[PDB]
Amino acid sequence: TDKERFIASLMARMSNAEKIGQLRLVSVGADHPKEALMADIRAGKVGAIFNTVTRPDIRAMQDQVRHSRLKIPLFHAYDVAHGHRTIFPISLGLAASWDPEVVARSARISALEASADGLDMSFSPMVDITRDARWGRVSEGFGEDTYLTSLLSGVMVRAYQGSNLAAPDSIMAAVKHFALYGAAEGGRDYNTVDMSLPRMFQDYLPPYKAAVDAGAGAVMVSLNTINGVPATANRWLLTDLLRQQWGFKGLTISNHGAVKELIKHGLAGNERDATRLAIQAGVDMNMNDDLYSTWLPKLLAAGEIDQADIDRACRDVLAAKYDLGLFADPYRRLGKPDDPPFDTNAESRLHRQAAREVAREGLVLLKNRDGLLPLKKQGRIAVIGPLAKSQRDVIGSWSAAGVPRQAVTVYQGLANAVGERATLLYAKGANVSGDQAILDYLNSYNPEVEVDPRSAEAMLEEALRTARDADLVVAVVGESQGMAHEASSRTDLRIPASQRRLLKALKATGKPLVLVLMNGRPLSLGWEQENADAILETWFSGTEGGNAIADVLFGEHNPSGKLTMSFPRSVGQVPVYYNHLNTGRPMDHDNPGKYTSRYFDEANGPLYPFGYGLSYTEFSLSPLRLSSERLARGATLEARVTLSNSGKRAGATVVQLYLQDPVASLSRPVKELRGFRKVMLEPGESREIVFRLGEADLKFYDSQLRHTAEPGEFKVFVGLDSAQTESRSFTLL
Amino acid sequence: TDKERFIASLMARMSNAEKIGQLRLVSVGADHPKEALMADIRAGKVGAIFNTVTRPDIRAMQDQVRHSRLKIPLFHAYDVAHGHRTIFPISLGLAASWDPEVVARSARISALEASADGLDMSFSPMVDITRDARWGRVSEGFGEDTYLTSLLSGVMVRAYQGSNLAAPDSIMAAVKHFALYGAAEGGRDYNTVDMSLPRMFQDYLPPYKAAVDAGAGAVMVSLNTINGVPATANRWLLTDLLRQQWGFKGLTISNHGAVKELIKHGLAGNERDATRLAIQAGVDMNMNDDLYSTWLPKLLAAGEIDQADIDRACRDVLAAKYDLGLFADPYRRLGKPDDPPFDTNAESRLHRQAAREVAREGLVLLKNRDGLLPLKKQGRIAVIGPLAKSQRDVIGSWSAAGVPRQAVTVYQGLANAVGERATLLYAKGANVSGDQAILDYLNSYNPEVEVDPRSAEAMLEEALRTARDADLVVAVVGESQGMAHEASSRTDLRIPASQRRLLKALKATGKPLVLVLMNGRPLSLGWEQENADAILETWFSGTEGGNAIADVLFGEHNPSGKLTMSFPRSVGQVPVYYNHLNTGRPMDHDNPGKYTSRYFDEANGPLYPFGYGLSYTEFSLSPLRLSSERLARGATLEARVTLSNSGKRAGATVVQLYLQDPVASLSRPVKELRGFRKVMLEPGESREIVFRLGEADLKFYDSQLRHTAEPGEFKVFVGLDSAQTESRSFTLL
Ligand SMILES: OC[C@H]1O[C@@H](O[C@H]2[C@H](O)[C@@H](O)[C@H](O)O[C@@H]2CO)[C@H](O)[C@@H](O)[C@H]1O
Ligand SMILES: OC[C@H]1O[C@@H](O[C@H]2[C@H](O)[C@@H](O)[C@H](O)O[C@@H]2CO)[C@H](O)[C@@H](O)[C@H]1O
Ligand SMILES: [Mg+2]
Ligand SMILES: [Mg+2]
Repeated sequence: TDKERFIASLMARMSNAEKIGQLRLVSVGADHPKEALMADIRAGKVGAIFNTVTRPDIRAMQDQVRHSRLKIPLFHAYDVAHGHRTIFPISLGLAASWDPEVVARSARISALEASADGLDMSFSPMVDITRDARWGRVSEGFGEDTYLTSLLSGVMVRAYQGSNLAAPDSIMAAVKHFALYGAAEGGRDYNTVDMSLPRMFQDYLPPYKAAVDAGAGAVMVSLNTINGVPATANRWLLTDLLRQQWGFKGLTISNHGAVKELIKHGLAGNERDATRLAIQAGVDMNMNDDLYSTWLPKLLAAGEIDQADIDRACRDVLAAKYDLGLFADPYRRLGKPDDPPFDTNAESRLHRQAAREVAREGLVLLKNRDGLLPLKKQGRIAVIGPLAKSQRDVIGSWSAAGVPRQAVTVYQGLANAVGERATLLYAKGANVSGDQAILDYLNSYNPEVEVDPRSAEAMLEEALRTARDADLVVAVVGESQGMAHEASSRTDLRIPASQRRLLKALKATGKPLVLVLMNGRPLSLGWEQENADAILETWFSGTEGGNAIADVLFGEHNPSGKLTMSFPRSVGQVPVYYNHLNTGRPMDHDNPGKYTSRYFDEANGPLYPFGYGLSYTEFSLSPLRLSSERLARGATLEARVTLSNSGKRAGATVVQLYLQDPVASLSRPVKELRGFRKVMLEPGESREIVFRLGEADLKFYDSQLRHTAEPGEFKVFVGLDSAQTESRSFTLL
Repeated sequence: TDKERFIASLMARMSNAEKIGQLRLVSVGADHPKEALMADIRAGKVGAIFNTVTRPDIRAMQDQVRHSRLKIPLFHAYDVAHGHRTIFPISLGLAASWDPEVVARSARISALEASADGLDMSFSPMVDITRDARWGRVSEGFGEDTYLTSLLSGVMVRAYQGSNLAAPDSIMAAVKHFALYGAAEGGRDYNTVDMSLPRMFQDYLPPYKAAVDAGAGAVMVSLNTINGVPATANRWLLTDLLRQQWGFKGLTISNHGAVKELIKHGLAGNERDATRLAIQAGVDMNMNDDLYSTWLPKLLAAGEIDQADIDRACRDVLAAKYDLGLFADPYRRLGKPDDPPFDTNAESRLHRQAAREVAREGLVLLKNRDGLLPLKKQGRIAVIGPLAKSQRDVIGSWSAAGVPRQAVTVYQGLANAVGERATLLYAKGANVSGDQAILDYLNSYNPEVEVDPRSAEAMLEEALRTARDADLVVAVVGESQGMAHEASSRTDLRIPASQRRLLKALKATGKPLVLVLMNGRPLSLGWEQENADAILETWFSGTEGGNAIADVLFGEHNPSGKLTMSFPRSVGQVPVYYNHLNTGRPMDHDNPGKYTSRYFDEANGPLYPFGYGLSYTEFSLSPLRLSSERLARGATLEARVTLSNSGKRAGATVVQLYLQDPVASLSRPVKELRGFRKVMLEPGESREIVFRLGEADLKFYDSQLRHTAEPGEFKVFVGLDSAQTESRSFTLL
């Protein structure tokens, strides 16, 4: 190609110093002061920047390139996870939309806004499967299902990169965290991951492959061990699998200080040996620790690495810059030199309509006793709890360049909706935690949690006076965003105790109690499901969160969100997930005995299963019908069902298709998602839903990692959640 | 060999019906009524019996063999886990002795008593590694450490089997549960086990190999999947590994209904296919479901199995009976035909001296503020709690033929110890649980828990009056044995709530509070460690438990037990174990960062670490000294330390040696136990302790299961627990 000629001609000009400079990815910080970094760019010693995110600041770096010998342009990256300046819901909330077009819209707008500020790359999407609700990074993924997360992984990559990676409104996707990062033992961040190869191939690796097959330009390597070998030093993972088996042609990027962390993992006794392990494993670009620039020349001179190791790494960096259009115009995302200056954070540069529409789709109605919701815009509404007026929490963790002061709180959304037609009464009620050690943690590094200095009792008495003066209570409760972030693993999945004390006292007033939950992970909600009159899961809903939440609470939008991760009854049940194996002694409704796979001291199964979520209307499914009883190899089967809105309000629901392979050479899950359809219906409307199934839906990795579909029975389940289904069978020939 | 000749000549005479009959293992019960079973034994349709446990009942079954054509004798098995009639501590408490001779004595007496009743075989030892405290079967193992569990696995097998399996006081060991059963996901019994091969080989499989290499005659196959394949159908596990790699020449026995359970696992669609999978995998003997007798003839005639499958399985049964001496004399464990009858449960047939001496060694002193223990035999002692007068709970789960009415309760042990020197005041204080659903579960089959009909409040007021009338309170609290048994997985590791309400009320009296804990698993003891004045862990200490516990509490025995399983701070930390990996971002207890592998909402690390346990005396260790800084291949290294009793009472402690391999081609544990010495010292005595290390101590399984020692640094740690050590390094050349 012209591309491989261009790259080979450029690399034939480069010294090893220049090639190694391309591998260096750095941020402005205590480790890399701005002026020292600018001098290094002028010297050709920097390949890319992260965490510089405004047009003037990015232009100033790109300007320094003109002073180097070869003038190779930088690329600029950032953590655009669920929004750049207009923040969408957290990924776990986006997944609850069950709508690839909603997810695509969030990614497209994110890319538009990030590229509008001069960024070329996001460290996104995060596509790690999560089965352990304790892990603080569950908020960054799409939940527990391999099918859904694989589909959304490909959608996010395509939406970011567009039809052309050189387009000024495109960014390159660096899919993360390769691999298995969300299986951390104990749900402790960065911890050991240990799993069988069949589980790895069938359940955990497919989302990364979906990103590679969608054309992701980059892969960000994870921080964890995989079966004893840190990903950063894992040649099987980064070379044999990612390059040789999957055919990935793009850029591998280390995580932050990950090469140096090989010493703490016990793979290397010094930085020189760590550098050798990372580059030979297949890590191209070294984030922040500068080990590559410090040690690659010495390693090469000693014969401890090959010239081909440097050349591979450099070619991948240059090829990413080529695809981004940066050799054609290094300023293609930076406008013209005499464009007038502007306010990066101007209102007119936000996308509030997209954020509000997307955030409505993710909200999950978990409980609604006797039609309490939707509320009428009238009377006296008490708005109570530490998350009601929180701008910092509504934008979530990994909020990129989001500005808390631009965010709509739940309180403000309700004020906007009711204008002068209803009276809102506010009381904080409790601090986010009553445990001072937890507040100390959450205010470590940055003051992110406002602490009311009053006693817990004084806050409670104020909230009880407010509730007593109202017709009903909207309690806005749950986690602060720093409880569901990197390194914030939890041993308790309940609402914090200070807030549960508040909820118990509010319940005792007899006022109708509506819970508006914010949180970044599944929560244990047994008391709430028994006592609250209605419960709306809002995740962290973003810059327009409070307006989208008010839209649902007042019935402008009929809640349509459904869970993509199972909600355990308690932390002592972890893990719970819907695509588990039967065991020899299943406990389910049809197997209720003592000598089954169960706990004895708590009810069994999730409180809310995968695919659960209610509506202000009711839906009906006709009987499931398959197009035949037998499926030949090479053929497709259809599964048909009619969905009807049998209630009085328009709304959407999600029709889910699951497969079981009840007899196989491995024990296969009791159900596995293999299709879904989100459908919006007016009252009395029907839609015929046709699912297609072929052999590709039926295959699995056996003990020898053969990817096989075995002849025999398959069971096809359809329903509006993973627990409320019916089945029909066919036979594969 | 005489055995091979004898078996070949017998099998050459046998029909396939006779060979298949040898594979059938059954119990008298609903499924096999006694008289029908006796007719089947006469017809040569039965190979062995389990759960028939008295000499007259066993002799009656062996008498039926005379009616079969070849008169092949039965063998008789039972679950003699930690005692037959004289019950020793549960295994987790036996392990806490750190004394292979104490563990061997428990096994030898168990074998003496079981063989005295006519039994030939125990389904024991249980050698599954346990890192998940929720699992109800942790009580049956030896804790979390591979070295210690492997050592005790071999000790148990040799103690059962003696110098000759034909000796009338020997029984055959059927080591269980092969394999990985204790790694059940979620700690739910029977659940999925999924792990890497390096973890399997390094940490989980060595105890089963130790039993094989100690000459175990039988292996009981587990109920769980291993990486998707049920053990019962796992040809890799039962044939490639157990026979071809490890050289096992004995008998494999299915678990209870395990062949039929291949249908529920989704490996088979019918009983015929389940039978085929089990026999071809390598399961010789079919427990209770009778699938082998029903289907093997049809499978053979269809060519779906080979004659060699039946012949392998039959040869292994005959070989077990040969080694048990049953072809030389089928009545060798059943006395003479005219022996007088006797009372099986006579006091004169118990071994109370041995039970008391053994039970003393496993008790673990967890806390002792200001030398409250040992108690003087004087004053007024309140004995309070639901476990104080419990005979059924002190003998534990898997109590075999133990008779609760023969057991010494904690109350009775204290009464025996003090005679008239002190006054005991009793109050039950609380029921074992306040939750009627849990009490109904525990009493669902048999009355196992006495439910005091009084209200919780009346029991508490009685206990508070009792405490006020006393000088100090001994609170006997924890789990009932049915909480730590097969299928009894727990979501909460605390003392039950009814009992914690009692403890808090007792604390508020200001009386000194001694907790005597009974339990079959690690418990979460944060409140207790803060508030109790002293804490003694007694596990379930067996038929003489109450006397052994009083021995420690009054200082006749200086506590010397040490934990063999880490005690988590809460269930939300599971798993916690001492031989974990460092990660790239380890948390430092002395300078603890946010961006480390940790929880934010609880203190980190176990409450009590592996190897922890206090004494009534003080011990000192001199500096660790290694015999050299460099170790040549094939040479031995010595690690020396002097232990001194620097206190005022005689006592024992356990000096533990740990190794770390800080740079390796896999991430290795922060430490691994590689030796120990239990040492009893009078005051002022000193012992030079010499550990020997060579290459075998330094090897590990790499990613490709190469089992070698890599040259480089090793760190040697010695101390009296896993957390408080001193360290020196050497280099392997
Ligand atoms: O630890 C906070 C610190 O993390 C750095 O590295 C991030 C990386 O940017 C991101 O893509 C990945 O998902 O997580 C890494 C942390 O595990 C960030 O670059 C830096 O800005 C901080 O956010
Ligand atoms: O389920 C209670 C039932 O278990 C049967 O099988 C036991 C087996 O005897 C024992 O060795 C093993 O460790 O556990 C199995 C259950 O998982 C017993 O045979 C029967 O007596 C009951 O105890
Ligand atoms: Mg099948
Ligand atoms: Mg080493």
